[PDB]
Amino acid sequence: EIISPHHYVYPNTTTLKNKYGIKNLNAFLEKCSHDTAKAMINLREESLPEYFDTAYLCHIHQQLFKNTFEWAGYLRHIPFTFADGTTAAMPEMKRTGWKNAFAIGDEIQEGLQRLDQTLAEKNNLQGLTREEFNSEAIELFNSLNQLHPFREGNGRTQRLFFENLAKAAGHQLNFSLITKERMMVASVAVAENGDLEPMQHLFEDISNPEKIRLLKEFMHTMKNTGRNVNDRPVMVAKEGETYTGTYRGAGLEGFALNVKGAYIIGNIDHLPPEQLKILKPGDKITFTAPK
Ligand SMILES: [Cl-]
Ligand code: NI
Ligand code: NI
Repeated sequence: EIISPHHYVYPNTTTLKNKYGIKNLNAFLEKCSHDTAKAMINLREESLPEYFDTAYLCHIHQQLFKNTFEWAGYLRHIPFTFADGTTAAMPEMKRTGWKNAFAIGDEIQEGLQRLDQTLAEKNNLQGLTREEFNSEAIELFNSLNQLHPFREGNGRTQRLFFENLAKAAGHQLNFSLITKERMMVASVAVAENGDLEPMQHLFEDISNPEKIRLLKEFMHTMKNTGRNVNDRPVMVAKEGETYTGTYRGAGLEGFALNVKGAYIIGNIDHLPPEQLKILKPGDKITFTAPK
């Protein structure tokens, strides 16, 4: 048809039409990644907006991808005509039938106008406790996660939207301290089970100052190591729960385990003083976080 999802990509490829003219997928992805890293640096320095609505969501997307996509500010249900003449739109997404689905067509607008509406009626979640803010914020995050408003680049723009929302609301949400892996698990959990717990967990680690400092310290130890932890899920141990794995060492404020490819961080004071002594890197340890 005249308006098609296939018009987003270069013919006989899967690599999105972009301002660099790069048809090769890996060449494009590197350039997109390099340029959008630069845009983040500047977006973080701009003043927080007076209103948190979809217009602001779009501004973040527009500013991140202004040098990459001609449709930088654009929601995916709106027909977009490129400089090349072809018109693109993707109201479907399409998963396999057995997977959970994203929004289709007019639902995008409905769902986005709904977010706009609740952030207006609740004054950007502004006069709230952490518990209240988080509880309301998770609902909106998940709602926006299933709307999948842009053809691409949802993750970054969504994380910045919510980090800035938190800050304006008198609270914190350091998504910087969350790997691409953890987000995915937490997202998939909501989409399939309706299980909020991994996201509740995620938001808690990222907002509770006592858990921020623990993660901050651990993420520092990854700097200049030559590694990438972004494939690996990192967490602070849930209260009450019991983890068992191999000891990756201690710091001033906290320590780290390895549990089936995942890094669980704990407060150093929650260790029995006497274990802390004779614990060399590699030791198998079981650890139950306290109340
Ligand atoms: Cl993204
Ligand atoms: Ni066509
Ligand atoms: Ni450059």
